[PDB]
Amino acid sequence: GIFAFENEQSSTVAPAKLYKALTKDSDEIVPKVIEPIQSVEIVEGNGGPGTIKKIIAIHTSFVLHKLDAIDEANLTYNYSIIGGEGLDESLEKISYESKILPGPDGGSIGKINVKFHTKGDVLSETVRDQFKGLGLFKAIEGYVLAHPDY
Repeated sequence: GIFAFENEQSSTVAPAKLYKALTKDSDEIVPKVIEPIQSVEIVEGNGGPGTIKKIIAIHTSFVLHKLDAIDEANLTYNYSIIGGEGLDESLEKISYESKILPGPDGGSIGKINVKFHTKGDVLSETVRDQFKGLGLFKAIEGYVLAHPDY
């Protein structure tokens, strides 16, 4: 099954600035804002679509991310959680399709479409009770909010 949800968050951060933090600068920001994460390592690829990242955290553990698509001109980026810690056993992957829109007063709107790829025909209550859709956006956006000059 594929169960899709739409999440939205307004931000005061300028669109291109927010998008940069979420894409080009994510690997640097993530280990700061989520303390147990030590590093984000590119294990396959050149940073564009198709690129695989290993997120290493400390017990040492890892999570795998795949960059599925990116379109800087349209402030869109798509990535998936494809293995490792924090991926429910009922799930093949979690995919995120995000777009940063202009908002009023030079702000932004984050449009986040989260897709749960389930092994079965049901999205469990445990998964539904998830912040899986907005968590990482929220942590990065809050970092740039507080630290525009990072």
